[PDB]
Amino acid sequence: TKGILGRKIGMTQVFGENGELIPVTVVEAKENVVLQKKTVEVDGYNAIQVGFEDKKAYKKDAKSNKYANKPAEGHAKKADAAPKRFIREFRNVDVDAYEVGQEVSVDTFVAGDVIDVTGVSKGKGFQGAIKRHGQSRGPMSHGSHFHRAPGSVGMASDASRVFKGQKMPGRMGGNTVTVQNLEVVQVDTENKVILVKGNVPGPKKGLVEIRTSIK
Amino acid sequence: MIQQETRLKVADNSGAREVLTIKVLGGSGRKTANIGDVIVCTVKNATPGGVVKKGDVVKAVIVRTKSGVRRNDGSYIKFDENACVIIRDDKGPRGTRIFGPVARELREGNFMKIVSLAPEVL
Amino acid sequence: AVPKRRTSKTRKNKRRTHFKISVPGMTECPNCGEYKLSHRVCKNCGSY
Amino acid sequence: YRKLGRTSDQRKAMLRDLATSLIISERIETTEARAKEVRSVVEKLITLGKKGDLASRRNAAKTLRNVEILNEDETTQTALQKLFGEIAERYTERQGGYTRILKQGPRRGDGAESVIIELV
Amino acid sequence: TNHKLIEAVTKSQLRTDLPSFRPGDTLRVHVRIIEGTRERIQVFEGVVIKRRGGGVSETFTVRKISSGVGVERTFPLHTPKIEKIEVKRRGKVRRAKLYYLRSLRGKAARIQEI
RNA sequence: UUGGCACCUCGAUGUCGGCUCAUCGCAUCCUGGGGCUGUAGUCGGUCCCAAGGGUUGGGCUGUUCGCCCAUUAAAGCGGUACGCGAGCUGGGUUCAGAACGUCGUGAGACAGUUCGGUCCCUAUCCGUCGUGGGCGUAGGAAAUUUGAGAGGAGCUGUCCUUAGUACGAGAGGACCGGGAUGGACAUACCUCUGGUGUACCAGUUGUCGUGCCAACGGCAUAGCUGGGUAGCUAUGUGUGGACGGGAUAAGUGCUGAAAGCAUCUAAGCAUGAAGCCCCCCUCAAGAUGAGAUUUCCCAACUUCGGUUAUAAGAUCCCUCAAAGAUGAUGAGGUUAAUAGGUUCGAGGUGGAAGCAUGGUGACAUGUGGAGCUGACGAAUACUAAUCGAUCGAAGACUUAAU
Repeated sequence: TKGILGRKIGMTQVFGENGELIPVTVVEAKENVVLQKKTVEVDGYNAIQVGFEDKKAYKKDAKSNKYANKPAEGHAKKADAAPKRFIREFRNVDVDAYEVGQEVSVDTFVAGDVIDVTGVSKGKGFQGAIKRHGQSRGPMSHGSHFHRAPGSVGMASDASRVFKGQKMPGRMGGNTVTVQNLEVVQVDTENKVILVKGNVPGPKKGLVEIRTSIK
Repeated sequence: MIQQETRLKVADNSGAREVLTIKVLGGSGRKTANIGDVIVCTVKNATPGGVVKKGDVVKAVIVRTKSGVRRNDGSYIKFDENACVIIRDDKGPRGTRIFGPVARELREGNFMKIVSLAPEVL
Repeated sequence: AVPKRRTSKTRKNKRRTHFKISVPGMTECPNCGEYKLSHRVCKNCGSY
Repeated sequence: YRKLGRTSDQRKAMLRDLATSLIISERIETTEARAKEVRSVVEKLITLGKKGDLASRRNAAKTLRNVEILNEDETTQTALQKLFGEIAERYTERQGGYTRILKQGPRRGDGAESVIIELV
Repeated sequence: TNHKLIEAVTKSQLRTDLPSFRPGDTLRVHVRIIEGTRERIQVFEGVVIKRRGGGVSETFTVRKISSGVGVERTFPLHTPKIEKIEVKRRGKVRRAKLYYLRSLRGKAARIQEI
């Protein structure tokens, strides 16, 4: 139950009972609609899909993504809706609720719900082994020429190859990751925000997936 | 942050003036300590007389780190030196004349005797 | 450090199949002149 | 901001000598990255000229080099006097802009994107 | 509207009771301490060393010398566990961060009035 | 392991330890489950099952080793060219110097000491870590997904209750349960604490310059010094391991013959572990078996050979960053807020210049939270995202239902 889409606004803090400071990630979970209901009788699995942030309609000479194209008009026309930038399926929800076209508002969560927040990472670029992985660097003095290299990559001639999973350098990367068992502390209905306790992955104005905890 | 081989002032009349840490007891691999953490330590500068003497290996609790502790209300506390009280392996001290301010965060570590023998606790 | 084997004529030509070059902008200058590079102002033989 | 392949002082000295010469001749030919960066320099320096008070006269001389223009009828004004006197009178109604960048072809020795930056 | 959301959501938890001070000023912070017994209030008189970044995360820092041992103490400015702040004495400083007092002890760490 | 043998390598298979990075066995060091006990309890002992995960920091020695101080739930044992030097050090040792002991008439020698003593390589292929292009997936597109599979995770202490109960003469002291918290680790993030912050602010030394005063400017590591936004960051904040299902190991049984009995097994039927399979987290239709859903697009010329154009859709190009080596990715491209500028902020610095007053002065005070402010926020078309160009489908047969 209880999935929603938003985007990271930033990070603040809130005081609670007996003055306890608790860190807070403001998520603007605005203008989410139920956009297609999926059934096991048609697809094999039960889910809805929620479109998050509406963008401008079809324009003939459109050269960028903020004007929808003709497949995204007709897809968001089968629901009485505007075309959305982000579209995600939620299959933990109950499919027998959520009529197609429902504005799934921000007051589906109450202060104190446990949730999972899914987002991409920041993305750091090409990084080395002691930054991409938590590797111990070599000594910076005493004659050494090994500082921030990876170490040995194998054994000599039994295993005359490098095994995969070696943890070599490359792209640190914005990949999807969930932080689990976060709390909702404050739902502002008029501002359409959620204050989730802690930090969620991604940069600012990113995209989150707040759904309830499977644990 | 108090690790192995940090010199700490000794904050009572247990017989020691300076002490250096051997290990931070607790778990395995435990690197640092703050207020309320018991450390095992050898005294380096000792008062002539008293109880402990130079080269004894004593257990002792951290009071008032220089990199102090954070509280639940988002409050902080920091001190100008690292100090230390030699204890007597039941969370009770050796001396009766504990010097200097003690952080509040060792009331909940059952060091109530160290609090009562101290000046104003903050 | 050194190549253990020579590369053949076949393996060399498979490597440099992406060693190419692209055709440039080539937009007409509607006032006067020949083709200008796209989004550029002309200098010679054109009125952009 | 861009580093332009130079040190913090080599970039600073390059960027205020390139902004002074775009006050002298009012259109100069540079590379594309060096014109993206002197764009924000000279537009912040015409903003000081539209003020015209003594406090920002002192601030435009932080940047401008001591270059003397030979004007018509053999009269000589400095680049500080020409900034508050001629450019400041041209753009006293306009709320921004003050420059444009017209791209050109690559150079011969490099593939450096030539650019005319003008003063509009 | 991005920009109001940091402000308009955390606005109802910011305070208004607090006086106006700056670094150099002597304060009497009336922090309240709640153990399992009662809601006792302890006063912390010190000199403001630091006031940093704004919002509901405004944070000040006062400095006291207790038993020959200097004590830094740092509060969120809008926390509901400061019952009262009194400005005891003003101070003539010329910095915003008074970190040089950490190495000055005794009469050398003296800050004038007004 | 010490050897034995002399098979590979002397037109070179180059170095003992240590470091970095590991990986694999189980004859198990800790944690899991059992049997027996000369097991009261608490502790143990011994044996069996089990590799999931974990398995410290110092002192001395070049040391492997070993001793020792501290800890720890435990500080496992081995294999991988006594793992790993085209990854690193070079202390150890086979180099030239020199010295002692000893031996030799001697030159010298020892495998005895002692001091000193150059560590080459731009990665072709395989392999690995990332990342694009091509083509295929029987129309072409846009979007959401299924998961065949693969990978990651997996550790554990302490305390409180049960309960001073069971047990015990006492001393002591439980299982089972419940709860609290940690350590180590792995992640995400910059709100806090901090770090950095070389186009931010201020102070200040020397010298040169802007005619001079005053204000500035250059150089002196950014001249130094005090701070500091954005961003990146941990030592800072957050979470995580869990449960819970199946099937089992050792074991424990029930029923039950064969063999009138007995019998855990033969037929049956149970129960039983950090293990196994899920559960959890990622990645995944190049999953050539190329999956599925939703939406969009629909051509004629024409030995239809192909061409001409094009659809939906893209792309070139241009403005950019939440992205990045590149390119990809994402935000935009005038019906435009994409970037700059401008305007207003936020935060930062701490009171600008000029003027006035006071002081003989150095300087103070007022004007005035003043000026200034790189990346942050909002507004604004002022400037630039021009005109353009390129690519892109026409839906094959076969049979079966209809």
